[PDB]
Amino acid sequence: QLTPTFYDNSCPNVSNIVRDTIVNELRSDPRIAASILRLHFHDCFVNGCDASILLDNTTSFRTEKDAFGNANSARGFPVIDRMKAAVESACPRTVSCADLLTIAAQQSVTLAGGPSWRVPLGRRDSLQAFLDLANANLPAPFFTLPQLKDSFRNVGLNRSSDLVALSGGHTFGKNQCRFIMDRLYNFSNTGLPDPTLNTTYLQTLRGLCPLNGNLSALVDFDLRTPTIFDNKYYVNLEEQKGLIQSDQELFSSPNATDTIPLVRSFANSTQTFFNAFVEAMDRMGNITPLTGTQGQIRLNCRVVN
Ligand code: HEM
Ligand SMILES: COc1cc(/C=C/C(=O)O)ccc1O
Ligand SMILES: COc1cc(/C=C/C(=O)O)ccc1O
Ligand SMILES: [C-]#N
Ligand SMILES: [Ca+2]
Ligand SMILES: [Ca+2]
Repeated sequence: QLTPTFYDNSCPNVSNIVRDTIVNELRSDPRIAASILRLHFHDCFVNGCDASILLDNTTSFRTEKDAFGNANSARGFPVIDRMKAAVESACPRTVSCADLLTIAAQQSVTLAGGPSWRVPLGRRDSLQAFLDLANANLPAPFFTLPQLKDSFRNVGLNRSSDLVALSGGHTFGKNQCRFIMDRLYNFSNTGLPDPTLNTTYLQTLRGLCPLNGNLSALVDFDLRTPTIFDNKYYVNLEEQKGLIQSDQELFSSPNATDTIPLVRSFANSTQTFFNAFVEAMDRMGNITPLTGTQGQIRLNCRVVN
């Protein structure tokens, strides 16, 4: 029963405080809008959007931050702390960490040039973190299209539009050499690069990510507009210039009969992509929320009250 008006009486400036925090951080860290969107996705795919990802380690449960999809990868946690502190100062004990992160993701998208919309609100915060579930549920860059579809369905997103539109988050941000080395030098034990990678881009990427090189070096997900939220991600796919395997599979998989037309539709029209992104974002944001009196409004996003 979420609603976009949930804080219109109790904390009417929450989205403004969130926005100003991100505007400021972007001057020194141009990557932070992308990092924050990713945090929200990794929240919603593990027991729902319940801020379980923000919890640090305790002696009775491990943090999701040591999951394969989060360790030495997920980032931005201090920025979420700063905006939470600012909102707590303005509207004490009102806005859940789960909702804060949902607003932060939306405002990140708008600030980077994407659509503007009011997210549904009224989620509450978990009482535990789920490390094993994060290892089970977050999809990996080496997944096939059937594995990606199974990963989305497992959490409740059955639609191929959900998968294709939400993969558009890779219109900005960075990726480590580590996750493309197989594609550049030895794909699926063939001793060859992935044939679905454009051979001119292949040269470029080998230059950035040499064999025996720094596996933690960073590369841009979108070679056209690395920091702008736009539909250029889909244009790249159509040219075999998706960066990671899971990107290019949306256009090139044997199982892509349903996803190819969505990829083209989104490359062809900014409005069609933005409308679908908003619709899929709100469906992801509605995965198994705690509401009403279930869970908490956490005061410090890293610890249960
Ligand atoms: C469909 C399956 C997906 C997989 C396999 C995947 C995989 C990845 C991987 C491997 C990275 C780079 C991590 C690093 O190098 O440490 C990345 C980054 C990122 N992903 Fe995804 N992702 C997927 C879906 C999504 C979705 C649904 C969104 C959001 C709507 C998202 C938003 C992003 C962003 C914005 C970044 C850049 C983060 C920054 O630069 O800090 N991804 N993803
Ligand atoms: C209390 O802090 C803030 C309040 C606002 C209000 C904005 C508006 O009413 O448009 C904006 C930024 C802030 O940091
Ligand atoms: C770093 O990004 C990710 C890595 C994995 C999995 C890695 C593995 O199984 O080794 C899954 C999701 C991610 O977002
Ligand atoms: C994306 N993780
Ligand atoms: Ca969660
Ligand atoms: Ca872009």
